[PDB]
Amino acid sequence: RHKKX
Amino acid sequence: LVPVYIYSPEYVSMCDSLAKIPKRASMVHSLIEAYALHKQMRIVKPKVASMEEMATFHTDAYLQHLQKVSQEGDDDHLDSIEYGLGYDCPATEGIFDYAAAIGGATITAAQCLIDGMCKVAINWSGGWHHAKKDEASGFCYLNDAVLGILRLRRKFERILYVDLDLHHGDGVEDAFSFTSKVMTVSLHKFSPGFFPGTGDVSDVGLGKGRYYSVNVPIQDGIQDEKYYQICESVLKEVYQAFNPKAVVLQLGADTIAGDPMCSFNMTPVGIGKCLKYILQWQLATLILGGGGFNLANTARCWTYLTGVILGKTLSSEIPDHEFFTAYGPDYVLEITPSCRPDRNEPHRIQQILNYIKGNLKHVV
Ligand SMILES: [K+]
Ligand SMILES: [K+]
Ligand SMILES: [Zn+2]
Repeated sequence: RHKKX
Repeated sequence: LVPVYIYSPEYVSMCDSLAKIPKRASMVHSLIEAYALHKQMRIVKPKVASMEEMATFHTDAYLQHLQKVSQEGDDDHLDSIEYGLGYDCPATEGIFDYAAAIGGATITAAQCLIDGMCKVAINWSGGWHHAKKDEASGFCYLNDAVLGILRLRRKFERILYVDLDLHHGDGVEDAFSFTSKVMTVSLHKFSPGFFPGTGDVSDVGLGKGRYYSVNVPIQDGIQDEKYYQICESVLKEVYQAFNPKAVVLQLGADTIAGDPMCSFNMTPVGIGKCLKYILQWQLATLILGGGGFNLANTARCWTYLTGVILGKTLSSEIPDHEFFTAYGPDYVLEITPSCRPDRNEPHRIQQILNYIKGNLKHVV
């Protein structure tokens, strides 16, 4: 799960 | 033959309330209005999406959770992390009404195209392409793009989705990864650590939908000329192979120079050339917004692109209006590229374009 932000 | 412009004062006020882009919808409409472009379009009041309309893509469990946390603004709910609510997508009060409004606006736009009252329908406040069926993601709570495509599906047998946002439109791609009746094309920044982390050229969809997902991984610093070369090359091959009956185009302005994300180095003129290429197909076209975190530049871009759609040349000087003060330091419509390197190597781009050409040979 990446962060946008 | 007159473009439909999805707008109401109530709708804009709602879109203004998104924490990640406050007042952006107002600034975009205010500039468009200042250029008097709205007088050249058919203004259509958006409907609010019903629970059933939203359930055509999103699961009831997710939708019920959204409605729940929307009542009190329940941040720190035990199940929120599972449904993607967090830093990128906070559980704020009234967020369900926000979701239903934007989802309804894109559906309304799609319905206009179905009814044949227009050939171009515009919803600049839509284009939230990261949301999954059961998960909020990347500032997106509801995937209005998917809902719009599903509506267009009632009339158009093959739909082309083109995603020119800085980020990979993973929500829309995943939604249709198993079908050959919707082809998704995304040009985006691709680099380990960069959101959302997916969308390599090797990602081509699954099952019956294999080779009906096209991904174009691009590096920092790309400018108008090279970007259009890439875009025109892919879209030409896609159009010939897939033969779309309708187009959904996502034009997130976080590619534009001056964006705090500072990745691509584009101007609205470059994006406009891609838009013109799609427009000359004379197909039913749904225009969406998306990213864009320099609010004045995002307004600059989508106002310019609206002029492109209308076939009008706009004055270079920003006219006086409510947000005129935000258009410093030069108060002009045009945007100057930043003086930084283009990290895209021509051989890498060429390899990517060749990989895609090979994949599209299967599309018949
Ligand atoms: K994209
Ligand atoms: K697909
Ligand atoms: Zn984006």
